[PDB]
Amino acid sequence: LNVEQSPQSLHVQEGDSTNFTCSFPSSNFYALHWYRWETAKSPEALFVMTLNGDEKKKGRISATLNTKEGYSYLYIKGSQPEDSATYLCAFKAAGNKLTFGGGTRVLVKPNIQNPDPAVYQLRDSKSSDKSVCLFTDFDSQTNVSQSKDSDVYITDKCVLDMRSMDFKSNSAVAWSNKSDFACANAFNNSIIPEDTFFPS
Amino acid sequence: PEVTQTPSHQVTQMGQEVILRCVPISNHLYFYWYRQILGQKVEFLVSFYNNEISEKSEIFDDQFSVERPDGSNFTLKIRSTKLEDSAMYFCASSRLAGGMDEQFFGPGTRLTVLEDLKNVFPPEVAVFEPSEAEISHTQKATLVCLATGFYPDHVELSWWVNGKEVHSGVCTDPQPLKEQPALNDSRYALSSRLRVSATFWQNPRNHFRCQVQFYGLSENDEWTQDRAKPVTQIVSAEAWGRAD
Repeated sequence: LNVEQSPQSLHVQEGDSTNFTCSFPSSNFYALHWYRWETAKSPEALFVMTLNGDEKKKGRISATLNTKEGYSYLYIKGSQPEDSATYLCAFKAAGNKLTFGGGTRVLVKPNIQNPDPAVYQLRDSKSSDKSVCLFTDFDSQTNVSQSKDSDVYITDKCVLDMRSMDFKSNSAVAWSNKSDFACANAFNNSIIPEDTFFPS
Repeated sequence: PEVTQTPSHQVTQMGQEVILRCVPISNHLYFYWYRQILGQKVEFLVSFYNNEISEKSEIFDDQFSVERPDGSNFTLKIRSTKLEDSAMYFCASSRLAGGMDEQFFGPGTRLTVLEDLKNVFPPEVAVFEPSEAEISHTQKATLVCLATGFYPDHVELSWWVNGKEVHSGVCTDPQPLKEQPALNDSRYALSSRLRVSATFWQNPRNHFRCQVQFYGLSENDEWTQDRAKPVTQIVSAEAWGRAD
């Protein structure tokens, strides 16, 4: 009936390890399934566990099974970008159906090499007078806060990885309908690095 | 081998019939449907084996039905959609139904059920060219795509370089933002970045494009408004590389 997962949300730096738990009924236990569900991908099956005291491994990911006490530990060794996902545990009793826990959402913060924080203004490719502000190349200590102003739009940070040079970078975009708006004040509500480049 | 489902998203008006399609793993005998309402747990709907239902939940009411029309396809029908049917629908399959049998999941179909279709609008899409300051500072070049004014919120944004979809150097906001948070039918905005080397951007024959697959109305959907029917469609914007 009830499958619990905790912590529900965890942040981990790339290269660091983490673990979390799943609790399920000991009565009528047949199997435990673990999945890694990455954003807009198929939930990936990691392993099925049936034997008490067992430990299974899939690469850097491992899990344990306690059928008596009704719990499992999931371990992530040396977290990598692809490990950013919701980890779902699901219990099978005699029937075909799986009963799911609410998941553990894992955010693996990237290792940013040589951070060079900067706020750039980009102009529309088309003949319009539109522009966007791009805050980029800041390390994982920086949080991008929302705009205090309703007419100022600020996205959350996302990490891209240029495979042509094995380079990773964070960025957030800001834009505003306001005629007086400027890229120099766009991210004012965020604690940004002291040395952030504001081109002239 | 993988379980497949198409489309990734579907929009329907409440009360209409929806058919969701799946391709189980070819040599699997057990097929399943699960759903997940946003912020809730993935929940069992039905399992199927040897041309008949195997097990079904309470959620699999009078409105639901399953079909196995041939040896390759597997379908879930929702006779009359409710607002509460908005969810990610997953199809799964397993070789057998033993304790050690893995249930392999498809990528899901996200179904959005709307009370009315009058507030449905496709996005505007614009491509923003890399800043010369970034090019000179980093020897890198970031393009920004902005999809705006669309409703509902579950679009698919992609980048196309020289007519080929790219994934390297891309990151898209995992969720759109509300242009008017205080409104319940607020239009949405979504952004993405594509970063390339300065040398690549400076080649005037490199062609960049941002494409947004919008999910909206179908041919069957009735439309009595003056504006263009907001059908499922692709909206794009482009930019060519620049030497100077």
